[PDB]
Amino acid sequence: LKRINKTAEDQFLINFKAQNPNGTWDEFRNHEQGILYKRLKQHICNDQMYLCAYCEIDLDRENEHEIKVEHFKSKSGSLPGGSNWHLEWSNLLAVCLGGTNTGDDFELPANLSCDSYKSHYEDKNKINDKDWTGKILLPLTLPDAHNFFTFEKVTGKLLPNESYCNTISIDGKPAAETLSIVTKTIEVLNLNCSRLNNARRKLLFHFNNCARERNLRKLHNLLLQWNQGEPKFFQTTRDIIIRDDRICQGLLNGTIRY
Amino acid sequence: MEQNLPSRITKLIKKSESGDFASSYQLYKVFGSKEYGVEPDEKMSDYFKELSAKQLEGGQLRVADIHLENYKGFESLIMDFSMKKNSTILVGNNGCGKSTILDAIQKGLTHLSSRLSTRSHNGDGIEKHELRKGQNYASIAINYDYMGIRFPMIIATTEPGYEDRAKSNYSGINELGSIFKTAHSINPNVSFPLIAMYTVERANDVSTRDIENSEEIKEAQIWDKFKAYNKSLTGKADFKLFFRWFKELIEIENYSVNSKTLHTVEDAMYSFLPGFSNLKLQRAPLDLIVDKNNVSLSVLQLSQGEKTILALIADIARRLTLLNPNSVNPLDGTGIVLIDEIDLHLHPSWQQNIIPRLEKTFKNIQFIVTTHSPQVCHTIDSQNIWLLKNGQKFKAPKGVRGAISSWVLENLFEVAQRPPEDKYTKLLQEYKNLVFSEKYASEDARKLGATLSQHFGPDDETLVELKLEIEKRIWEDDFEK
Amino acid sequence: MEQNLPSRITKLIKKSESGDFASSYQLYKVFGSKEYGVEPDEKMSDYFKELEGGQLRVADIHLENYKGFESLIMDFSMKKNSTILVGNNGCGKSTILDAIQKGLTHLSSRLSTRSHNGDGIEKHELRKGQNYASIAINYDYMGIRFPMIIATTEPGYEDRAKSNYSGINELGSIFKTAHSINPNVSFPLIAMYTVERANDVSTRDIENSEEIKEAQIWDKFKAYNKSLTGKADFKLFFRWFKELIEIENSDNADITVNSKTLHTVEDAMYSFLPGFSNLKLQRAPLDLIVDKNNVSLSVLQLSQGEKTILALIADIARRLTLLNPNSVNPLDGTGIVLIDEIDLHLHPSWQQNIIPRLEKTFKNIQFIVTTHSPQVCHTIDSQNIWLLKNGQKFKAPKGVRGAISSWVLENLFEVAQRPPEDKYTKLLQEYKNLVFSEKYASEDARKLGATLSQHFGPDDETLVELKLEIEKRIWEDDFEKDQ
Ligand SMILES: Nc1ncnc2c1ncn2[C@@H]1O[C@H](COP(=O)(O)OP(=O)(O)OP(=O)(O)O)[C@@H](O)[C@H]1O
Ligand SMILES: Nc1ncnc2c1ncn2[C@@H]1O[C@H](COP(=O)(O)OP(=O)(O)OP(=O)(O)O)[C@@H](O)[C@H]1O
Ligand SMILES: [Zn+2]
Repeated sequence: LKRINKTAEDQFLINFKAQNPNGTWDEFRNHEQGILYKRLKQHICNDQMYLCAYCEIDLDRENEHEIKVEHFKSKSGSLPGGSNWHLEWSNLLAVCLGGTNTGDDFELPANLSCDSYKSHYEDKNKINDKDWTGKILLPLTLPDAHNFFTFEKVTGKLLPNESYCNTISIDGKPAAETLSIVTKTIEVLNLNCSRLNNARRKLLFHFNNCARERNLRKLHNLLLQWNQGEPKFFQTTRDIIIRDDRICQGLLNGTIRY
Repeated sequence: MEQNLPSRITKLIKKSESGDFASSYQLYKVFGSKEYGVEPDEKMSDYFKELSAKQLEGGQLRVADIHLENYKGFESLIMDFSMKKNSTILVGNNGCGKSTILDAIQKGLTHLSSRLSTRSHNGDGIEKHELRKGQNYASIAINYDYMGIRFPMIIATTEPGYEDRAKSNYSGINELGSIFKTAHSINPNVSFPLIAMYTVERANDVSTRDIENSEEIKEAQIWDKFKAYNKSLTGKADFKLFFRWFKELIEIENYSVNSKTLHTVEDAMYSFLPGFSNLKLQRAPLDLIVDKNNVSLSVLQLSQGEKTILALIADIARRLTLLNPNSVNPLDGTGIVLIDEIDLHLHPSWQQNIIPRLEKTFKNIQFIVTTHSPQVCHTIDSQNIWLLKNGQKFKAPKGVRGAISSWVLENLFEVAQRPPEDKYTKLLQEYKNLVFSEKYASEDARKLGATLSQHFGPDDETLVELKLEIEKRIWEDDFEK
Repeated sequence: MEQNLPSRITKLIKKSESGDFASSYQLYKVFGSKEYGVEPDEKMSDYFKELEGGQLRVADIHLENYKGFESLIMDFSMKKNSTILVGNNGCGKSTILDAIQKGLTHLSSRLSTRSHNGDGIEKHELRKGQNYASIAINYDYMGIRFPMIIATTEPGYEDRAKSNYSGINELGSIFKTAHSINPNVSFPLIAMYTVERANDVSTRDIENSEEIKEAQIWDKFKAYNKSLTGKADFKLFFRWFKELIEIENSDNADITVNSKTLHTVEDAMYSFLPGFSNLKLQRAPLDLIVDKNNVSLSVLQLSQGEKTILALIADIARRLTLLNPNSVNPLDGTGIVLIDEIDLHLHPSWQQNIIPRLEKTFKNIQFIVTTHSPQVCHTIDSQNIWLLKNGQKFKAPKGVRGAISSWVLENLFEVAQRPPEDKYTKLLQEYKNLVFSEKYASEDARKLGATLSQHFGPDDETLVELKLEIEKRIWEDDFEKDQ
């Protein structure tokens, strides 16, 4: 889920909170119209480089209607006088549509992923306490170089790991049981669904077609395109593929050079 | 002011005075009685109903929603059809229930047909065999849409010996029948809503074997508008009366009706059937003649798919021409045509064009249909494909229109793209495991790779990808040593 | 030469020391003037002329001016028992099957009770134009060819075609002689099932009490009573079920064996239908009750697919049960069972298992099924799939036994993977041509990409390749031109 860094507020989410202590998200959307909502979406997406926090896919840069904003701690869990979990600018994330367009509540659970299957899980197993912080990975406070995810090249699934899961701790939990946190993070959002396991398996196709030529220069060009900056879609899986190839790893650290 | 409030009445009646049909119907819903703040005045309400009778020009009788409780395998399922896309397709597994909804809609229309025809009898209720085992009541609540006013209808049956709870309030079908009867009264040349139903038994009617002996030619069938609904809400269609119709029209051809209706009906199957032209009758042995690519064949040995697609569109066109009076475009009227099992005796090159051809030929017709072949499915948007499963409705995944057959299978029909237990696909899975498991070329991957290469050839897509993987990994063993 | 034929003395010794059926069968003709008319003595053809495990299998066929075909030759396989003829709806697929029907009716006739006939080429079944028509069929029982030809002349041109119904009379004689030695001898399962299999099961036809009222006696030739018309006689199956259950009730009332056939027939049906168990007869107003997952339903309310499968399998199981008395495995026998449109009223999942399950439960049975659905085609080898296109035979490409439905659909059916007039496939092609060109990142390209991504989503497999290649081109072009 990468590691997204937020910069600062722009004194326009401050004024709305100042004029209205309690939080109702639909009130913010149905404000003086699109202006504030447009600019909040823009400023949120630019911090994420126009990518989704949960499932790394390319959000359209010229069509808002394909861009949605998801509250990490669900907006159904706000408590009067307890918290303001609708407008704090540390719970806002930019997410895709998740396999649905109108939210009819009659779409297949297996297809739904990224963000909507979070709500589906909450309804299905009746998660009363919407305090996901601690059980599902937060794409705002993770380590910047995570060895969490192993790319199973057979089916394209993202699977837990033994190493690096008993070393680092998240949300103050004991570091000896982060494996359960990662497994539930996979389960709640279904990063391992059909429409993403059959989309991450084609980056492997690209990486292996850029190696048919048996030319190390083309592989060099591929590495400097996939590991330069301005993250593109599915950047995490890109990094896993580069890290699982010993020729590539050797190229980036001396031995085996052109 | 006539002592009545002139504000809301004038707000909602200006379009009615202009000619809008919905506003007059809305007025004659509360003006006559006392249900809204309007006084119980019966002058303007009756004038409005009489005027609204003569305001229907272009509309569409369409089923909007259906609500079933304990009807046939369904505990509760509330459909919501489309008022913009004129095609709804139901998809699912045989056993979940699709003919249940089709039969419910047919039962609903069995009373509307009687209400619109000259008769006034009732249709059919819920039979004893159409109640769930260990259950006491059932309901077939259905609503309809004319030019824009909702019209309800409930057909419910309860066992007297257990409980008496449900009712049967037909209601709006009587009002619709009143509108159409008054429309006929003012002018007999007025279009009527078609109603049709086509079960899996359409095939068992097409035969010109002793028409004189069998039926429907030894009579004096008067060709009118009200009685065109004969056997319309049943299974097998009407081909013998079809042949009677050709006989009469061609023989009278020898004014304008012969040149118009016969030509249009011919063009229907001329467009649907690619290569069947120059229809004509046979007089001595009393059969039909078709010219398939300039060779003449009767209707007793044509292809079964051609037979079915002939009878289907032929019946639809015949009833549309009978229900409609003198008009330039007589196949563009209105109706609710239910066609169970559209993918019946058809080739995968016609299943991808059956629906667009139906919509381009008959424009303003609703086509609630059930299918079981993906090629039919991915010709229509996902918003109009229901995936009835385990007694509850799930809508089709996003982006079905213009998709591929394998994806439609996997993500909508719950069927694996490759065969599930074919020995070669299991060998393919074992090969795919061995390639990615850091154990290639250990005398057990090469034999299996050769075995799969001998069957699919060296050109199968997936095998080429595994070959790319093994080639790249054998590259790795070079520079690391 | 002669006197044991020193040229073939060893061959004659081999036939003498038969110890089998093939080596003791042709000896009848060998001692009955095989080479040329000589030595017609019946003593030689008494111990070398006068059967456990066989396969009455159609081997080939030849059609001349019958229906749309003008000349066509098939050769059905012998080791593997399946044939899945596929073709365009209109060119022809029922002509072959109806030809085998006209051929097999005479066999079923001449082995049922007596040698007679009843099917010949009709006038409407004649090629428009061409006068002479012939339907040649040749069987194979334990590796012996039995020819058979039918003929008909339109303007009395009794010169170009004749009907030599020979050899099949010999086959009928062999079967009848086998019956004479022992009545308990197995017979084939000549049967056909047209596109109207299940248009006989009805709730009123479950009630009955007014349709079949007679004293039908079950014999071996009962299976040949209306077995080639194109219907599954579910009513007679229901009668047989009622008789079996009532005799079981009589037996266990006298109690206060002979029922294993009922268990076998029910087990044949329970395998194909999933979760359907506890089949029982209702003596209360006459019905049949089927239990589906602890829910007791009736035949009247089963869906179309279950009705069709139940009718077909019940008919086949009943016929083989009658035809194979006192058999530890009654449902093996042999047959040339023909089925038309085995992909009718079936779910895509059920279609993927319809052929292997039939071939497993009924192993020694031939099927010449015809299919329109690609899902059925990718379960059997390509050497057994025969494509009928433009009145000729073309063999299917290799690699069909397991394959993606798209490949079979676009190679054996000549149908595009995507709709060819849909306004979201033309846009796909118009965008893909732009992507694989020098006008990438053009404004129209961006508009089309956005339009396609809004519909198919941003993770469709086709879209991912296009966006990756756009990234490739933008990286390569900008980096090189700046340098
Ligand atoms: N009264 C009932 N009692 C028990 N089971 C029932 C009852 N009514 C319906 N069912 C179950 O629900 C199923 C409904 O079958 P149905 O014919 O509606 O399937 P369908 O796929 O929608 O129709 P079709 O095959 O023609 O497309 C039955 O097969 C049966 O299993
Ligand atoms: N006497 C004839 N003259 C001309 N064409 C004929 C004649 N008899 C049959 N045909 C041809 O036979 C074709 C249709 O016959 P057929 O029933 O075999 O096709 P089919 O749809 O594949 O059958 P099925 O789907 O039931 O297996 C027509 O194209 C028709 O031209
Ligand atoms: Zn997403």
